[PDB]
Amino acid sequence: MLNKFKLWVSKHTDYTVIHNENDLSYSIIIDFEDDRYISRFTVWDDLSCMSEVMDVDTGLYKLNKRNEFSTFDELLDIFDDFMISIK
Amino acid sequence: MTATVGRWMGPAEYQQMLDTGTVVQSSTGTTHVAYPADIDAFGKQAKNGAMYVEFDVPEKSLVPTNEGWAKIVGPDSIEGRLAKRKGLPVPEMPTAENITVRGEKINGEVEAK
Ligand SMILES: NC(=O)c1ccc[n+]([C@@H]2O[C@H](COP(=O)([O-])OP(=O)(O)OC[C@H]3O[C@@H](n4cnc5c(N)ncnc54)[C@H](O)[C@@H]3O)[C@@H](O)[C@H]2O)c1
Ligand SMILES: [Zn+2]
Repeated sequence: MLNKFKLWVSKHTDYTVIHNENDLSYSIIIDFEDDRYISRFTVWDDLSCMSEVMDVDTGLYKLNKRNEFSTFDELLDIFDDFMISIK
Repeated sequence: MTATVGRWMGPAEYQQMLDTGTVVQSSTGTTHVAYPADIDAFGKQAKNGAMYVEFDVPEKSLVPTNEGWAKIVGPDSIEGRLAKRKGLPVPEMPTAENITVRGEKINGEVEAK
């Protein structure tokens, strides 16, 4: 999943992808931060992902969801929610 | 004010955790753990060679869920990045007491060690 996601993000987006390589796991994280939101999208090679969007003013999460998927289409629809959640 | 958690981790993380007696921060920025500690909760997706380690952390360093897992609040967690921005004390990775290996992932199945 990770490699086609990397390519999708590179093609449709300006967000910077960070790759984490560990002995047992590959993962991708996308950190974004601006005036109103501190946010991160994490996706793992085990077909799961995490969507975090914290509202700076209130200090409460706007989006805080862990998702297990099984399809690249499912991943994109989840990431779409995360994207829409910022701007 | 202590709580028992479980985490499937690789040899390198376990070694670091044991050498420092401190929870290792995931390279994702947030270390996830099972709460309550459960060997089967996240064993299915744990890779071969992983070890299921149970340890005790302070309750104040956990953010639990209704789905059997919890976040450990470290410097690079979302809560940690908020604290930095607001000018509040940035939370460090908590201590890990009573570190015990309770399982291993071998040949695609959850072994109990
Ligand atoms: N690991 C668990 O037992 C656990 C607990 C509850 C939920 N989950 C869920 O499982 C999925 C994957 O989580 P995860 O914990 O496997 O991801 P992770 O990225 O935190 O860890 C993946 C692998 O990388 C290793 N690793 C990560 N950071 C490291 C570092 N700094 N130094 C050394 N080794 C390091 C870990 O030991 C593990 O083998 C997520 O959806 C998560 O919510 C995991
Ligand atoms: Zn397209």
